[PDB]
Amino acid sequence: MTDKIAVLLGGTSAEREVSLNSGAAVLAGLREGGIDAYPVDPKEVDVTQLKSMGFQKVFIALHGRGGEDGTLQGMLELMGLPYTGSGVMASALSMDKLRSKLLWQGAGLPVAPWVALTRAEFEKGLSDKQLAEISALGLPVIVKPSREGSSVGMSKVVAENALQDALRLAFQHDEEVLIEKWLSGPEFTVAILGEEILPSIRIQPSGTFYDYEAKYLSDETQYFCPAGLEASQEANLQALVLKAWTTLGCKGWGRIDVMLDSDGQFYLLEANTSPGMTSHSLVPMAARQAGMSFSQLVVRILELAD
Ligand SMILES: Nc1ncnc2c1ncn2[C@@H]1O[C@H](COP(=O)(O)OP(=O)(O)O)[C@@H](O)[C@H]1O
Ligand SMILES: C[C@@H](C[P@@](=O)(OP(=O)(O)O)[C@@H](C)N)C(=O)O
Ligand SMILES: [Mg+2]
Ligand SMILES: [Mg+2]
Repeated sequence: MTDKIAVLLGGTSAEREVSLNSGAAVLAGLREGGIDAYPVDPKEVDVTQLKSMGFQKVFIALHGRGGEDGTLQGMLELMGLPYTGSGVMASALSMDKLRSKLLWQGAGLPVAPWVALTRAEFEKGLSDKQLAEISALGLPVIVKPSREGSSVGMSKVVAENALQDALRLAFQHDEEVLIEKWLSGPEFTVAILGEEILPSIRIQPSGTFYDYEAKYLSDETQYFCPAGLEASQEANLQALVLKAWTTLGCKGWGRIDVMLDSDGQFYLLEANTSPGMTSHSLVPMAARQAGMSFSQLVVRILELAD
């Protein structure tokens, strides 16, 4: 009461249905922890009248462009309403897998060899002396849109012969594209809550990459918590994820994706400042393992709102 909280779910991104799913969970979780939370889909109500509706705080359960970029966060800062995750800048920074990679590399963090392409570069026919670039990377490479989540628009390409199509796809999602080198090793994610970092997770998709379907609609993908890593490695991770996190300037809560490569090093893929919270999500998995309940987690996240 007074402390009527708003749970921003839905929205209009490509990740809209996961959001609705993440949002449904945070709702019950919060209400279970005794909070007066309400579902607010920006694809209906105008978020601008948020203040005019008496919400004292906001829990962002939106994913992608519109909710995980600096926009929403910018407005709220001006409305003077506390909200759950990272600030304007770090939400802007994280969404952009391209500027993320440059900043992380600027700070000496291990980021995978890549090539960036804009759509106009693509519409004109890319320089034969540009596949010189993509080729100096390896076979295979992965194509990903710059500002997406949930493995949307991504595609793996073996041989330069399938790239034109990979790129067609990725471009339907963003005008800026990264073409990066295939990491050949196990995959990992690390959740952060306040200044604590949750037991690590190792994912084992039952396919080629951790794809939208592996992520949410497949009961074959496998999860290990913690990671099953020697205590040497399990320390290189945390320290890396933490260096990574502060470099972005992120706060409150979020989750970082990483992978091993053949040379035995950890490579940073991207950071997510508003992680999913569905029955398949990773943040909730890492938290349980750390003895919290779905409501404690979410409640703790709200406690962190600024
Ligand atoms: N360099 C890479 N090599 C191999 N697979 C990768 C690479 N980068 C990402 N992937 C796979 O693609 C999935 C999407 O990765 P990620 O970059 O975090 O994007 P998104 O925001 O869509 O989740 C990852 O979880 C991983 O399974
Ligand atoms: C699987 C993962 C998804 P997500 O948080 O992260 P990715 O960007 O890698 O899909 C996503 C909502 N953007 C989760 O719900 O735990
Ligand atoms: Mg992501
Ligand atoms: Mg990911």
